[PDB]
Amino acid sequence: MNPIIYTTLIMTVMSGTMLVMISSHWLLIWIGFEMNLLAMIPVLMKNFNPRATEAATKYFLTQATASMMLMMAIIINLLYSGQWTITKMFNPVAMTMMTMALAMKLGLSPFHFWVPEVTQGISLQAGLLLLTWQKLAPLSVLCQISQSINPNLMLTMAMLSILIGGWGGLNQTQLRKIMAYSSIAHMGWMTAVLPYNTTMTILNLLIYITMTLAMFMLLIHSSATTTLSLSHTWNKMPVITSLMMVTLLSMGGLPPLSGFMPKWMIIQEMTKNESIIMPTLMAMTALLNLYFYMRLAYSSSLTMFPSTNNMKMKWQFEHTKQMKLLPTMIVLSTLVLPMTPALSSLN
Amino acid sequence: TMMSGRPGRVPLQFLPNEARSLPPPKLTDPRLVYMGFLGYCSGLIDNAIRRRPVVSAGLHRQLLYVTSFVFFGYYLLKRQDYMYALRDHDMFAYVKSHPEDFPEKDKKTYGEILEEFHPVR
Amino acid sequence: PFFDVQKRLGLDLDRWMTIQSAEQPHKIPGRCHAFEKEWIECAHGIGGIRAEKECKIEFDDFVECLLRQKTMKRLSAIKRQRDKLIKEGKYTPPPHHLGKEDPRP
Amino acid sequence: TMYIAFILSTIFVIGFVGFSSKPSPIYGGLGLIVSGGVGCGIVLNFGGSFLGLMVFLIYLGGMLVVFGYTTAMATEMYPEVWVSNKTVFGAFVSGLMMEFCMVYYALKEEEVEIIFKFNGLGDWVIYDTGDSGFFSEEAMGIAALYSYGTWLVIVTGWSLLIGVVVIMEITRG
Amino acid sequence: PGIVELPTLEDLKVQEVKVSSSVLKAAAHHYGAQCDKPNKEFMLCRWEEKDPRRCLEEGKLVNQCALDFFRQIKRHCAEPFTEYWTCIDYSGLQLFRHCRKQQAKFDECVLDKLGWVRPDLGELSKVTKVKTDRPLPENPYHSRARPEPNPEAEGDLKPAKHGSRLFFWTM
Amino acid sequence: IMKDVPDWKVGESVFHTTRWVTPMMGELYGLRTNEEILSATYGFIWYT
Amino acid sequence: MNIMLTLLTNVTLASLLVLIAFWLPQLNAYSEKTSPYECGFLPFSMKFFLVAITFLLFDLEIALLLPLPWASQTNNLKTMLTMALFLLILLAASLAYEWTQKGLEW
Amino acid sequence: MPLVYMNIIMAFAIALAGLLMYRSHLMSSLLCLEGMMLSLFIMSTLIILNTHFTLANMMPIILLVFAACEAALGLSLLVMVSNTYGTDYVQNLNLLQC
Amino acid sequence: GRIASFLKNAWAKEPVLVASFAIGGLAIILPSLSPYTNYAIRINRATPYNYPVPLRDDGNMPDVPSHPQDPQGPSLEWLKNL
Repeated sequence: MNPIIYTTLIMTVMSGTMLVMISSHWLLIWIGFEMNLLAMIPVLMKNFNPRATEAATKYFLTQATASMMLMMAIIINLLYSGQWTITKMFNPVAMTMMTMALAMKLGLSPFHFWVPEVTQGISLQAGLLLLTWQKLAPLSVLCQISQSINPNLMLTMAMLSILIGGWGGLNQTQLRKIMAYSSIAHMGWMTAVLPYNTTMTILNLLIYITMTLAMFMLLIHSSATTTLSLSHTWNKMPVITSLMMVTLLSMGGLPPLSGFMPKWMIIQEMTKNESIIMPTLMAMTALLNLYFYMRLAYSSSLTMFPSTNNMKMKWQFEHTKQMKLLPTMIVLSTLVLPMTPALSSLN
Repeated sequence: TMMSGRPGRVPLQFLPNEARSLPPPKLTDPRLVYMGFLGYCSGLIDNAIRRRPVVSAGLHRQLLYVTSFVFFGYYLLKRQDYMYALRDHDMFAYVKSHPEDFPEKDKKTYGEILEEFHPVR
Repeated sequence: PFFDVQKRLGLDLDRWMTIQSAEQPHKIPGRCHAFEKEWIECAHGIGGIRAEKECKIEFDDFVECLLRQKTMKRLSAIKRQRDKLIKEGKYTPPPHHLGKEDPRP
Repeated sequence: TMYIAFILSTIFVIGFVGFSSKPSPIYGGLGLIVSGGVGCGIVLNFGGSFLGLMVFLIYLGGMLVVFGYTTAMATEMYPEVWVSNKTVFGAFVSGLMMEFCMVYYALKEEEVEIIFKFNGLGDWVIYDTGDSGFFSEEAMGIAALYSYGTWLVIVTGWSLLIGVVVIMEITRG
Repeated sequence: PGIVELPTLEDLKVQEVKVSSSVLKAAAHHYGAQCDKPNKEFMLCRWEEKDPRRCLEEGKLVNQCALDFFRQIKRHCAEPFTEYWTCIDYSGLQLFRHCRKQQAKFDECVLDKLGWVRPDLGELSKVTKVKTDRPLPENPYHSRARPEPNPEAEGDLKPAKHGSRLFFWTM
Repeated sequence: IMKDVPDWKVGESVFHTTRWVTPMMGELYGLRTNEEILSATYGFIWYT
Repeated sequence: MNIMLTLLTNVTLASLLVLIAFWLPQLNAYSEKTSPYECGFLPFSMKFFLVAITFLLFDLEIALLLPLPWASQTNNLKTMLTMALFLLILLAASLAYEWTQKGLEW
Repeated sequence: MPLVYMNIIMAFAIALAGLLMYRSHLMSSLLCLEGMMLSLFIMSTLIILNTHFTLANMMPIILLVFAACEAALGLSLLVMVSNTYGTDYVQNLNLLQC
Repeated sequence: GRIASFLKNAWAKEPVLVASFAIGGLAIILPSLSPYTNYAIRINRATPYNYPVPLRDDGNMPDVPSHPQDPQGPSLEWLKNL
């Protein structure tokens, strides 16, 4: 793909998300989602591969169904209210259908199935975009309609997302699939507090974005897609895998790392709303995410796997590409817990 | 949504004019110092990743890291203080405007109240 | 994250089509223009929480204008009773309702 | 002919069952052309002449013709009708039966309620008594897109152009 | 709720102007010019009261004045008017252009006998003032009392009592 | 027709407001002959 | 009812002619050509589909260009003219992209 | 709601059911997806016309355009998949798992 | 100079495109540089699609025409001349 064309497509994806976050008309939000899908498929298939084509097809099918259901819900709300503004939906059935569609766009379980497959099929850059930027628009729409969101349905979807993400991550060996299942679990965490406090969802989203950016960039820098390929990294660049260990521990949420902030604040808000069983189960299930993070950390840096003879040649050469944001992202995703009172800025 | 829909909130405004009535965060604020520390750590990590001397390579680079972190942190802290002041102001105003919903319980001394003694045996 | 850049920059990009009481081309009125106007004017700045209860009557009448569910129910009841009476021979539709009498201009 | 719109809507549902039974693509495409033509008839009955011809000219005329184009060039299927192998036949019959049950519960029982409330009264009631004078409300409003909906025009045009770009990038191999 | 108030059939019975559309169109321009005041008053009523049950009488005056307008035509310009509307009647679109010769005949007689001058282009389309005596409706929409607004703002901002009182943070 | 019907306020408004509401096709031609209904609904559309 | 009548009459006439051309002419006995359709066994070239997708998109843009005759009556003539020219320029740009890049191969 | 609205919504439901329950050809799924777009067009058109939402008569056209764009996308993906595998069978898309 | 040769070469080789660019270009530049565009706007506004709803006379509206056809009010004489 010509670089100019690629930049235009990336800007089109961004513009679709911006339209979703800028519009006050339901039709324009749906238009933004459609633009996102249209400009996302080629980005997913930048590197032409049969697996890439399969991932693109599955992604298109899921997002198309989601958009159909979203527009149907919009039309039903128009029928029962004669309103186009993105406010309190005035029809319960439309609300349910829209919730289903937006959850499918996010990847919340039981609409999680496509996320690991598509993530594995696409490249690490496309995976980064899919798991960070594509999560913004549906979350924005959900935040705007949080008042009308049925707490029971959303909580069920979020809890199932956490459970399924942990379980799936336990069994995976491919780094991309592990990242995808962890993303499912983190999206469950994000959407759990959506009915209660949207600002906490924004906080968790920002922390998740920083962590996933750091992790994906470290994977790209190490050019590893499997546990063993990442294991070989210690011989060449120990710094990268050690920083990966730190980021993985943050993703687990172990204090005093940044990952504790979102879980801590989420539990705070849920307990304020007299919900005690749900957050307890949420943390206890996030322990599984911690387990597969720890396994990856073991293989990567905490222990040393055998290497190959050809590594000697790679030792001589140095990485030419430089990801400018990576250091700042690592710092912001590891050491920011002393800065929780900055939560107010989000409000 | 809490204060996201406050009346009179100019959209996409980082710091409203009313925030200036609040004291500015001191340039020696410990939170700002921690921000600068984070910037320096970012510089060190950047040096480490690029296989250059961690504590000496690109002193200008590390300086810019620290300056950017402190500079953005100052306004971040100012906004945080503004939002917390908004919280306190609105809460106090609501309590004042709704006295019946926030009554003053009778203040009784411990000699008057009766607390059951639970012996530890 | 509804970044209301429209209101910040004072630019209308989609607010024209948000409601049917807004200015439509050639001043063509909406079917329920009056009801929607009443509902919006009632619920202006009072908050969604208060609007849901305080302006309930306006929105109820607005929905009745939009879908005519209760009106249809009443008309259907009238039709059912009329047909029942016809079956028993207890009612005779008047000639003007039968079309015998010519309509007014 | 007072219930013509209801008859058309039922035929629309029948065609939707026909193509939703996932038959041989060629037979399905027809199940969609028929339903599309019916839907255009319904829209015309409500007075949307321009929108009725829109689906006929674009959806049926172009969108479904390019769909048929693909089915014809990539033909790797054994032709079968909606009343063929039980996988399609049973689905078609069951869909028709569900629709007929809805119809009976809708006409015999005035206030039919499955997930939404429905009234058995003829749709002619919902029509509003009004005069537009020397106007075509549909046409005037749609033409207002160039005057009122400049933003919509911009976004839709950019989407179309980027769609051409995306199609080429995808189908370059 | 309440019982819909509907006027009795007797009070809405008015002598109707039993002419064809072509007949009306032929005399449309003169009808507007001669019967401007009663027509404009009725339009103002329906556009302020916004209820057909309040301007019924004004509608009667429009019909009566319209009848008088045609009564003068019959007694002064009967034959030329018949030629005019018959020609317009033939055209499917009732085009004025196809009957300009007949129009000139009707306009000429009406100018001579009745003194009526056909309004020029863009004259019946001008918004006119109407000095009605009917009081301006105080609540034409019959709107209910609007709810009281929420308390608006307050006095000045002051620093948080103890800063961000978030768990262990002291600032 | 519905005098016998219990608890039937004849001509009772279905809207709470007393504002004039333009009648729907059913509210005018509901009990008219089917031909008249067909005319008042589809005459203009079907006239070509 | 008139347009519906026209459609019905045309369809019925065509179907009747198809009847008298598919079943009536084959009634006449013409022996039997005991000749089997000897078959003993795919050009899915993009050269065809490309012509189809591009047509779909250009037809979509044409759909947006249809309301133009009524849009000329708007008072905001400048804005309408600018938007119409914008849509036409985008059509030309799409054509140019395909022409300049590897497209219009038909 | 009038029975016509019920029928159109039921048509959307049926098309959705057919789309979600694949059989063999991915082409059939795309047909169901486009059918749903048609049903949404009809529903929105009727709603806008009845409400006399003059300024919103352009909504169905925009929906139609974007609908056919996303279809152009689906077809392009289908031919890529068919050219790679040989058929448009949904079962062919099996390399990616879980 | 160099541009002039390019135009001659373009018209020699691809005259159809050269004409298309010229016609399209004029169809953009000429509208702004035309006085009848202002008239075209006025004609569209002049056309009385809907009824001119009368206003209640308050005694302080001299300009507004309270009569069928007298000097007060807008004039379409400009169009008649056109």
